[PDB]
Amino acid sequence: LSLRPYEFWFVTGSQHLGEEALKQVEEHSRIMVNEWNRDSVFPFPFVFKSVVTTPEEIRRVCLEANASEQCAGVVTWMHTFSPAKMWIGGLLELRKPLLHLHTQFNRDIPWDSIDMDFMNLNQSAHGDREFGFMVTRLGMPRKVIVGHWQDAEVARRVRGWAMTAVAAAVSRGLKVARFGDNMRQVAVTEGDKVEAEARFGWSVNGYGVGDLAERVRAVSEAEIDRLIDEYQSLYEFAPGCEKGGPLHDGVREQARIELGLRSFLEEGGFEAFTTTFEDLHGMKQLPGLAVQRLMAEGYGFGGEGDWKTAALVRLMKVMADGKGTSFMEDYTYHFEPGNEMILGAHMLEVCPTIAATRPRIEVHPLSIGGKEDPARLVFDGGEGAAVNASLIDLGHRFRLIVNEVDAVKPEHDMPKLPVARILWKPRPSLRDSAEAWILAGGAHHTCFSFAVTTEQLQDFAEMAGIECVVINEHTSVSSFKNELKWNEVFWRGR
Amino acid sequence: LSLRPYEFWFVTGSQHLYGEEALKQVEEHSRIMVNEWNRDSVFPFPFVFKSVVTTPEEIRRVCLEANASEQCAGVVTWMHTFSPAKMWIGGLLELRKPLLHLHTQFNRDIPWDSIDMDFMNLNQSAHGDREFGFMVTRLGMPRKVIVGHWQDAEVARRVRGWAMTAVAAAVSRGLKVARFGDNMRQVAVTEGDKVEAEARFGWSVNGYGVGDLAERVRAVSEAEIDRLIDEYQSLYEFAPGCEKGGPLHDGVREQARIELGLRSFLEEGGFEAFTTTFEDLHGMKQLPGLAVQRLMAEGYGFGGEGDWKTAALVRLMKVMADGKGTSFMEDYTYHFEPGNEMILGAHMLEVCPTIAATRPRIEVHPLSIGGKEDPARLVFDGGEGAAVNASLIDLGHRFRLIVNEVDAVKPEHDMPKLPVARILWKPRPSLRDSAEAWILAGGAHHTCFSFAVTTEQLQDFAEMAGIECVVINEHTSVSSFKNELKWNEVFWRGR
Amino acid sequence: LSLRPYEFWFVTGSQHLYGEEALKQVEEHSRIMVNEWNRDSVFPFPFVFKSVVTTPEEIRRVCLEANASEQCAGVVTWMHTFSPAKMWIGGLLELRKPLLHLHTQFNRDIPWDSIDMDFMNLNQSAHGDREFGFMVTRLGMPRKVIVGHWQDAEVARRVRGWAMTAVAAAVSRGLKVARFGDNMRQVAVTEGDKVEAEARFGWSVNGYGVGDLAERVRAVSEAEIDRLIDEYQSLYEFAPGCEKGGPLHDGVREQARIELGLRSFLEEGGFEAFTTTFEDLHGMKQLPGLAVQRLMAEGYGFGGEGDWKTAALVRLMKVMADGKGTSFMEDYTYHFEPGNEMILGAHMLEVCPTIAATRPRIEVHPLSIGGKEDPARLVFDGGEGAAVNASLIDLGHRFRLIVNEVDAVKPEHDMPKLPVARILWKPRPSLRDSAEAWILAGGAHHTCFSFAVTTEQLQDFAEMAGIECVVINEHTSVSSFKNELKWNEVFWRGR
Ligand SMILES: [Mn+2]
Ligand SMILES: [Mn+2]
Ligand SMILES: [Mn+2]
Ligand SMILES: [Mn+2]
Repeated sequence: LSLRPYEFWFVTGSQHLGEEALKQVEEHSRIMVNEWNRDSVFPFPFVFKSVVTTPEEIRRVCLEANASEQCAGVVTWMHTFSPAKMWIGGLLELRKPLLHLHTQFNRDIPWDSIDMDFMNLNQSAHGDREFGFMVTRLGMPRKVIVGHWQDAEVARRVRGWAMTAVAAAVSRGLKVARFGDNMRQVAVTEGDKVEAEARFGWSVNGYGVGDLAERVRAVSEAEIDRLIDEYQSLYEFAPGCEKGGPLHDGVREQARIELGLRSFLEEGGFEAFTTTFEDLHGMKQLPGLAVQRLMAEGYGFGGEGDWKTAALVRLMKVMADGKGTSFMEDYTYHFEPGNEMILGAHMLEVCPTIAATRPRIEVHPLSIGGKEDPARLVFDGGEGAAVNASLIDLGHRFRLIVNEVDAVKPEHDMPKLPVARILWKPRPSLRDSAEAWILAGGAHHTCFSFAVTTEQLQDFAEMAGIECVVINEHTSVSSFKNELKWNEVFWRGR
Repeated sequence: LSLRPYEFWFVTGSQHLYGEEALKQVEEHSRIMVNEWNRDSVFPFPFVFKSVVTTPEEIRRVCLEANASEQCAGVVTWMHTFSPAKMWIGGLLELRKPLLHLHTQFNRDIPWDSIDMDFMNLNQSAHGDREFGFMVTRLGMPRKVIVGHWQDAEVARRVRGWAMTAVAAAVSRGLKVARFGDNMRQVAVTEGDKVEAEARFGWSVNGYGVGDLAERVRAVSEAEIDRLIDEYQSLYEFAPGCEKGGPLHDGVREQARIELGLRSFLEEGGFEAFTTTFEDLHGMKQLPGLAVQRLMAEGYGFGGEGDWKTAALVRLMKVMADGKGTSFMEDYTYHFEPGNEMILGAHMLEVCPTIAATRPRIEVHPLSIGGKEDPARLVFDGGEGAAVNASLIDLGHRFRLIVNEVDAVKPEHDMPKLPVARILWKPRPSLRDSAEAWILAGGAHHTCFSFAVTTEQLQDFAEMAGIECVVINEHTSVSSFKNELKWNEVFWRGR
Repeated sequence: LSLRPYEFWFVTGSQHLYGEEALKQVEEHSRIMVNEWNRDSVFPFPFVFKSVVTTPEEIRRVCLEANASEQCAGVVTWMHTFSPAKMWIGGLLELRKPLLHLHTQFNRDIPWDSIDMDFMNLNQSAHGDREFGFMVTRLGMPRKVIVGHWQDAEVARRVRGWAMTAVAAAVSRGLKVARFGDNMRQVAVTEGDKVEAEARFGWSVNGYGVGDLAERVRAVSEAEIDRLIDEYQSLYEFAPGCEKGGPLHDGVREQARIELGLRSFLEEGGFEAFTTTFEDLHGMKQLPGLAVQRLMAEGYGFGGEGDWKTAALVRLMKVMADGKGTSFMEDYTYHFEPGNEMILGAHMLEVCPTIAATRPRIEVHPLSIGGKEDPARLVFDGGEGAAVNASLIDLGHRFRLIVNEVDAVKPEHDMPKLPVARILWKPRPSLRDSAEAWILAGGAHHTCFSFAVTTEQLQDFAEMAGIECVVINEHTSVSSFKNELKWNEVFWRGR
């Protein structure tokens, strides 16, 4: 699932206090931007925009940055002193993520060269502080990275942020197609699409399942054959799911459902969607392998109408570069002292991008939805550092909840388990993470990711103006409880 | 649509200072009072007297009982004597039922002749009801306060007004709403938080696939269509081509189908309101039209394009109105004729016949919207008189109830080309100002219009549900209204 | 001082999506769990299985029953399966009983061989509980959350600790406090708002003149004194002068007289806590002393000088402590010996013998304070080990519970000229920092000292009551703590 050619504008501040210094500032910036496009750490193209010098110049490049659908964020560096009142109109206008790069062109103080002319020119030490003030003063969410522009860690911090900014750009235009209403009587998948569209840009809208049913009925048995070809190209088949076997019908249906979905979603420029098993009129099966393959392509998905998680999965997939990110649900607990684990799955819908094992197409009965035995990819999830993120609506506001977890390889086979699954050990413990999660009103539905950092989901939440609360090795429940209370008083009316 | 046999618990507060005999005389007064009110037997909901409360345990048990009692629509509290109000804290903190504080007195007049420390000791409501007043205000509880002698008629009118609001509230707490399809796509004001709504009003709002209604209408007996088309004929004129064997009696048949499949679903689930969306009618011959208007008539809430907020409100307001003169309504177009400025309200089809001046007429007309077969609908002219046009919207953090007082006017000219039931109103204070105030209140295009709900009832409901009620009437000026929106915003946030 | 036969309601949530037999599996899992938890007299409060709740009406019924039940001290909810939480909103909104969300699972371990969707459909708590977790948070209602397998020992300890908090909470709800006299004049911290206290904690705090007490103390017969003296002899050492036919014994007997009058008065009114004031002892021979220590040992709350908050807090903490290691206490003087900094805790007379390490000794000594006759009191050395020192103060707009974690220490040195029961502790983290943190928090000089009540139980009680709980322990930094106070203040305002 293709991105738009997303670029970050490097904006360098000065004022007027000569043209010769202004051109030294300019080449410094261009050099920095040119060597960033050639450092393999920096994930999207940086564009030198201007040395900005005047209010009208600051405001123009900020207006330009809003209108530029390809501008994902703006990186500001005050090379010289840049009297920050000049910046007010621009910053008031800026609505693209902001990195304040607090840097210096030169790394070391030239101890014998150090003169008033050098100092007059390389002023960021204070020029970035005066800008710091102005951005803090207007209450604006921004990223602040301090270091020499060549620094390896600066590089790593800047790209982590850049992935987040790209996730936010996709967020601004993000169209979510829901095929059915929320699973009846369910609270946490409910919330305010208007707030969500105001807060995150998400477009979330209902299509009757009729409208998907209609477009699955319109797929050629020919085009199903092309896709089965490419299923044989990718996936193991369970005895009876390969060509001719008694269950391959089921696989064909999911290939049908898959291609009807891709058609609907590609037509409407949707990057995420939800289904609801409670409403499967005109569908042979609850979508499963179809969804699993669409998530792998880079599509957000949420079960039982869960547009928040659907959107969250697309965004985190954008943050992760497509890798090791799935829709996820906490299905059961392994409480063994010393080996406490959560088994994470869904009815069918786990993205193969988290798979440790080569995915296998299987067909098994699924009571839930009263439809035909769904085909689905079955795998063991990978191992290592991951985040389990839920975005809930508290009514007045959204709260992003991120749990740091360690996914573990199953030691034991689960041969009667018909769904792809992942085992994780939540930090700081099952007992404590689950408790902090529940107190935070974390959903059952999460986006799980091996490739999104805590810092990225925090930066995303900063960009969107929502609370993000993190459960990890350092979380204690008493301290967490208090952080919820204090965040609440900060975040109400914001 | 039957109400539960809702009742109203009279609770009379006293202490022990005065004795057991005073407490019997207090019980007697209270029973005479409840008994007179019930004899005047026209009012649909009885007052059930609940023995005199004198202890925190007594106060607390009745308030727990009242909470459990599905019949209990509200509690009417009266301090006959000083009933020291700290006693009431346990009860008041338990009470989740609409409270009326009836600030009354058994005798009307100071019996100047005989008035002695015995009478002053027994007829203490003057201070008793104030002591209780402080306590209810201190706990930040919403209550109605009706002051006057219990036999006063304005007391009767205010209490009955409130009781109808209390019963509407009670319907609200259990209110189940079926949604056939999602909101009309890209629409804002019909969108909202169903969890906030359930928490705040008790409405259960859950979506059923349109297929779930289509399956139910496919099952509707070609025969039972026939038995209903018989009821149609009995009630409603048929437009030429729509009656008996005419080339559009199918349209009417297909609405009787939908009417019976809708009612099957809604009766099965105990649903007292529903929503349809023209954007999702897979398995339907027509957008429910005649079907929906009939269902509104017998008391169902309805909202179009998945508008559950208005569906619930149409339901609540229909219950407040005693089933009468209450409809789902949309502002469709304006008459801007200076001195004759009016709003024409309709919907594509779904206008309740309970607001009809002219006997409704089954007609079938094309409807582009939805790309389905020519829907049958009842067409009629709305009544006239004082009415309320009420929107309930989701500001994101809380709900706002917006009531515009309007005057529905008998139409001067015919709208013979207009295939939908319709109504004209002049909104107070003016079209210019109401519509401006309405827009600044962010009022929906979807409303419940009612000839029978008072402003005071919708305020009373808002107070009961702890939501802002903004009212646009003859006294509204936009400068003030704006300020009141700003000051209300600061009071209502996180409540 | 007997408790109601309090019980905890285990409520299991499911629905219908897996069938009526999957519901029987759930019901049988929960019955096992409840039976297993009741099995031994492990605990004075049983768990009661409440049939699985699967509908809004079921969930509302059990929460309404829970509230109405005087025996039900708390509800323990567990989502065995997905139990869509909109169903729970109506229920949760009614529940004014301590909620513990037990996030558990019937099986400890994933049965790796057999785990199939029959199993993943039934043991879904991993998500069931989170969906419920969201609803409870969303309603912002206070709850304990305990994760862990139901047979896990840590789970049992926590559930037992919370259970004791909830019973204390239940006692708080009907807690009746008698004040014999008003606040000590000009004292601030013992002052507060009895109305806010009733609303937030459930305490009925009311003033008797001491005449009421003296009167009842006078009506005590010389024979009831004689029988209680005989009980004193069996329990306590009499100091030389204090035994029958000693010159001081009359002082003891007058304490015996006060103990009997007080007990009569307190039992008559169902009072479980009381206050005296040395400033108002008209009709009394002595400041109540031995009598008060005795009444505290029986489980009564006491606060001196009209301190009803502490009195109530002492009753609550005694219930939490299961009547053990819990007294009214005051900070009397400081040992500032560097390396050996400790607080000497006492009161004029009123220290509960339940914190006694040594056999309490009836002593008669002069007491200037109140200008009455040489009161008899139990004198003893407080126990040693981990303890909490709790002040509940009124900040004006809300209560604040302050808990200092201390280490009671055996006195190295005799204090043979100190006529009062006393205890030493080392306040955590240091005398320097605890006293500073305590002063910044406005901690009272009057505390409930307890060997048995844990920081988490009081924190749990605070959660329950919706008041700030501030804890000073080994982890406390005075800089961090002043910020926690500012931030707490902002949250707790208007709540
Ligand atoms: Mn799910
Ligand atoms: Mn909301
Ligand atoms: Mn409409
Ligand atoms: Mn004292």
